Amino acid sequence: KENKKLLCRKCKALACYTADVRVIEECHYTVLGDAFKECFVSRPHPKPKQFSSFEKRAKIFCARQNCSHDWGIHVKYKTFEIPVIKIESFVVEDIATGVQTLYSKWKDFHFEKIPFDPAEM
DNA sequence: ATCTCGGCAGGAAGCAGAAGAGAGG
Ligand SMILES: [Zn+2]
Repeated sequence: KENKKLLCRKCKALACYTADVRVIEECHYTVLGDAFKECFVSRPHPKPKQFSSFEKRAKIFCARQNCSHDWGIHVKYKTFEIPVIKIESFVVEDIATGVQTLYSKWKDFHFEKIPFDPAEM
C-alpha cells in the first residue's frame, strides 16, 4: 500500500489515513468517515464568512485537551458540513518504517488525490 | 513596460522567494 498515516504535528495522535482524504476544487482537502470526528473538536469560527462554495462555521482542533492544535476549519459545502484540513497541521508517517515527513504545501505531498464525491456520504 | 515588496513581519499560502474583485507609497 502507498496508504499513509496523518498524525497531529504537535502530539503525533493518529488523525486519518490518506485513503480517507478527498480533494474539493483542486486545492481544499477533507476527510471521510465517522472515525475522523473522534479525532477533532470544533470551536465557533470567530469570523464566520463565505468564500467560494464554502460557509465557515467552525475551526477544528486536535481532540486531545493537552494538545488542542489547530487542524483547519468546518464548512457548509452544498448540503454537507465537512472538515477542511491544513497540511501544516500534520506529519505524514510511512506505516512500514514509521518515518515522518513535514509538508507546508499539498502540491509537495505526492499521494493518490481522489476528488470528493457526494455519493460517498 | 517591467519590477517591486526573515520565523511572524503597508491599509490556496514555512536561502531566497486562494479570496467588499498593485502603484509608484
Ligand atoms: Zn494533537
